[PDB]
Amino acid sequence: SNIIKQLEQEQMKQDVPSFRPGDTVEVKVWVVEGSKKRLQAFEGVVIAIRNRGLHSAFTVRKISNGEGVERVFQTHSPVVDSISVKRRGAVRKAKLYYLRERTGKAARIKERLN
Amino acid sequence: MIQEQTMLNVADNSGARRVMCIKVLGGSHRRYAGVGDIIKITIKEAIPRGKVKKGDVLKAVVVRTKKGVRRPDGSVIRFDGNACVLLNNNSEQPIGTRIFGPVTRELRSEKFMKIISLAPEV
Amino acid sequence: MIGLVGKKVGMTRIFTEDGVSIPVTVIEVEANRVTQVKDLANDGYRAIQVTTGAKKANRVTKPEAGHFAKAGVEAGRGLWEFRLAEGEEFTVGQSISVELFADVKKVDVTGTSKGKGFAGTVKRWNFRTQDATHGNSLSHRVPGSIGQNQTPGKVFKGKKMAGQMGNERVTVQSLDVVRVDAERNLLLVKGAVPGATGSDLIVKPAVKA
Amino acid sequence: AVQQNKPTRSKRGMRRSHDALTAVTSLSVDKTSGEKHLRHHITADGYYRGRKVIAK
Amino acid sequence: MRHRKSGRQLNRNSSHRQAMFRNMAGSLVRHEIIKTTLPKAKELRRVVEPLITLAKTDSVANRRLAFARTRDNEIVAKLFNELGPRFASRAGGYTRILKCGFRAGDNAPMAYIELVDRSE
RNA sequence: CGAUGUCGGCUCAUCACAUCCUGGGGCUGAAGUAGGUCCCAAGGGUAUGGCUGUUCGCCAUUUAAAGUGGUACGCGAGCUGGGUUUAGAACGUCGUGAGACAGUUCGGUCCCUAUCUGCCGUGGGCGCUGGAGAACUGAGGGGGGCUGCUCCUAGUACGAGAGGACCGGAGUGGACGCAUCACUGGUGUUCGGGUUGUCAUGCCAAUGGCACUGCCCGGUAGCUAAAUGCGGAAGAGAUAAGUGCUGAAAGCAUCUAAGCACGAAACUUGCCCCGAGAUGAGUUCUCCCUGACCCUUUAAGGGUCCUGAAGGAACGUUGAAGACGACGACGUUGAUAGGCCGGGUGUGUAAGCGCAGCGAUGCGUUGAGCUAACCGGUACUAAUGAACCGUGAGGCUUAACCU
RNA sequence: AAUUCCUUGUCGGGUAAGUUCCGACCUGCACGAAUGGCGUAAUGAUGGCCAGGCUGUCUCCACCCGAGACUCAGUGAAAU
RNA sequence: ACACAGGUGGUCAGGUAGAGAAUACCAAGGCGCUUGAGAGAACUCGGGUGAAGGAACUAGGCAAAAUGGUGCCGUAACUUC
RNA sequence: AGGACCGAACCGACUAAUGUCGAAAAAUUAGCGGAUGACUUGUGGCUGGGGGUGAAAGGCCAAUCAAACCGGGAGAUAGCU
Repeated sequence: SNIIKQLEQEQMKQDVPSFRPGDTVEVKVWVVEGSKKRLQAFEGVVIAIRNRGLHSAFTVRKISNGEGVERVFQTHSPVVDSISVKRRGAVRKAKLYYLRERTGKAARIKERLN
Repeated sequence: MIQEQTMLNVADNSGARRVMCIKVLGGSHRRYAGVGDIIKITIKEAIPRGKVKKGDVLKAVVVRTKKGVRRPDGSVIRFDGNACVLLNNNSEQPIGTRIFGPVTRELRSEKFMKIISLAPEV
Repeated sequence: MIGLVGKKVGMTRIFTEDGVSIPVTVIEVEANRVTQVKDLANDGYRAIQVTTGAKKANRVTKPEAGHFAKAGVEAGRGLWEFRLAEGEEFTVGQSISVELFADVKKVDVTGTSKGKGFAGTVKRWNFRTQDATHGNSLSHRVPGSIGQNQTPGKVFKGKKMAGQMGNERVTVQSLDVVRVDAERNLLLVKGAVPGATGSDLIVKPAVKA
Repeated sequence: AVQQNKPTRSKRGMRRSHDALTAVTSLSVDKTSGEKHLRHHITADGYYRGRKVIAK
Repeated sequence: MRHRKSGRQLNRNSSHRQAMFRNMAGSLVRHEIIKTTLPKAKELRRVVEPLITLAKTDSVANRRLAFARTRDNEIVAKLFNELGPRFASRAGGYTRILKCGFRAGDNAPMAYIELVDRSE
């Protein structure tokens, strides 16, 4: 809709680096602890990307000190601050859910390297 | 998304391995327990010489759910297993000492400063 | 006090500074204009009749046209009305805008719910399903007993059964207004109002507070 | 699941009240051939709004 | 409750459904005019018309699609050669629907469907 | 006894008050907290499992509370068939035996397309007094009414101390209900792709058919929840139990007989929905029609010719509207539906061709190719001009005002 | 106990909780030796019970694909 | 009793894959089952899928889901060996 | 070798669902048991009603069984409706 869309691009952020599923990403979060407005990091591979304009959002899986944690992220959310790609993976499927039932050597993805 | 009969995992060296949720606490006819909830659990699998033993019935708080949680932004944090922290069946005060895995920011309610003081993540 | 007559335009969300993703309904509210004003002199109650939008010459009837002509305001599809509260006043033709809400805190939305059509009890009244196993026969989702026996020997009026869900002039209350943009006639509320995008909605100030 | 008393003539008359089958009560004459046909229907011969479409 | 949905079930399981349209496809092209029940006709448009759009641009790739769909070597020949150029100008609306009456035995509302050109 | 299907469970409930919880009070062997007991009060709420055919009961764990009964020990033309309550068989026991036992044990067909009442929805006809179109008032009816916990007042009042408030204010919960897809997901046999077997398109290549969509992977629109908003109320009137003021009868005393004031989730409102078939059929605004003539038991009469208005209906395109009707939008003066163009979305580097490799295959061309329902536009196609229904100024009496 | 009315006997195990189950106890209402007693590998569309797996059985149901149900046309019953 | 989803002995019996007369796809050959057209409500029958949990269901894991093939490895109590 | 194992034809009929004025007066769909034997089947024979036959249920004996069907005693008798 003319209404909605004009209204949409109002909040849609611009400086979003392009990336594809399977690309290892570093994400910075505006986490706040009462007063301490910190900028915590979070690095896991991207396993799915949703492109719905202002509602676009991706998700990353990180195997940290224990077991897997799948955290989605509203792309244009102010809570996320920075997005740096670290390694561009070479997969050939939009959604990588199948990573869930595998771990370690059984998991490691390829490298795209162009 | 924990409820009765759910079979969780212990998030600390408390003395057990695997447990079972026999009762959600708080409110009549409560259906589900999530990250910040206290549940009555029995013990289904103890560690040979732990501080507890198979067949005990004590309160516990879950810390991770496969169902995940939701923040004021719309994001969610789905873990890969259902994990809980044991408590004394009389006065909460976590039993174990060291806690494995991360937990969540939505657990600080002042009566768990012991917990978040131990969490190695989030 | 008197509200306006917007239109459901879709649903969106507003990212606050902290990231609180307030889901909002975008209700376009054109400049409603007064056509007829009623008074205690004739009708015993004081109220104003408004309109919005526009019709087509080939679809605007003779009776309708004359009524508008009496007010000199172009035919806007529909003719709603609002009871006054005696603390105000109005004159014919006034192109009232969304300016009213730019000062309220909470408002109330009225509209026609989605037409689910003929719907069974499980969906209409959340009746609990019968066991779909253990020998159950042909009665997996039927209502189940609806009376007692010879003593009352009849079905009590008001009994919940299957029928038509929807098209009800439902009303939500206490909805928080998020932001108001007069620029393109935008009333942004927090919540989820009744109707299908493109269906008219009556908004007015929250009563309870 | 059966009637108790046998319904009378009066009743089935009332039941059959709405079974009236109204006729077309509307006939369209072609602007060119001057034939009777249903609105938005090619003529029996095969013309339509002046045109000779069916060719048969 | 099919709100906002689209398509037509036509009392036919899908495999059976896509079957006839493919068969009904060539027939509409092989003869350039056919008789059929109206509801079907309205639906047939949503298939054959887009097919013509395909043929407009001749290409080894397209030809294969025209064979992938409609599984007809002949219609492909009838396409890309005659129907392609003839409709070069028109933007859509490659078909016409005419109400013709009711089928004898079962009062099915027949209707004619024919290509817009239909003129030698 | 020419048939009233009988326990329990599931489902759906509805009423009573002899009230489990929540509300308001009196007394106390009531300090406070927590209770005992009695009075008023039926609005709302009023468990999850283990064991048993179980009602019951016991136990484990909760909860503000896990009420007591009536309703053919509610409810089989709604389900179940465990129990009981046939025919088989065995144990104990009784009997010489055939057999027998609220003694036991294993197994053992539960039919019915709804005429009427009722009830949930939704239409047609006519009435509403000339007709038509919209908008309402509003009698009356219905829905909803639950409550925890934490914090503040305040570790204050009380109290040896331990413990630990009333009143009042704020936040956050559980259960129930309503609305909605923005977010998270489900589905998504009309979208993309991988792949087994086999058949066919002359063969390669490339595709299609069938095998539960062949098996699978993801997936738009819708729909939907576990997802996301909001709701219960505050206030007012009249009271119950109860507390009172003044105050005689009865020089006193006394809440009462005069008079006056307080006082609960109950009652009437307040909030939401239906609703003028409310025949007591209401009100407002606007629109349309103001021609001749015979007959007669000359009567709110019958009849003929010429006109048929507003509007409606029918037909077609149709819809987040829909079982059918109905309801909303559109009908060339057009964006109503399909298609087309562009974009989005999804799937994941098509085909063809060149190169390396013995080959399977990889690489470049290429984030290409293909895209359902989605968004913005575009009359290319289809929504034909007319005809059909509907009239030609609207009774009598009386009164108040204009002639 | 396929047998025990009392009886859900008492004790132990299994379960957060076990009138069923498994092991003992003898107080055998009213077991008992070819109307056989007591064991028993294997077998069994056999009775009871527990555990792993798996799952819409269930919390609590949602969506979708088809065949009826619904409408139009032809034919056209029945119990009562 | 019917142009009725039932019952009726023997004989012949190709290709591909497959242990196979199973089964999947075909050949020869023979059929689309003698009411159809629309719509795409509740509800019923057959089906498919399903977040988290996983027998809490229930008289009872009834029903479904699930396991499923060839070859090598390995395999207890008990036993009439 | 086997009243041996697995599993089609064949034979049988444990469970669930549908059906119940049914497609059918006992079947269907999906799974279940046996499957070289006390097996199963075609054709023709023999046994007849207080009799037959029975791996025994009072089971079967032409949709009929604690005494078949058809005709006759016979208009049995009916303190009952």
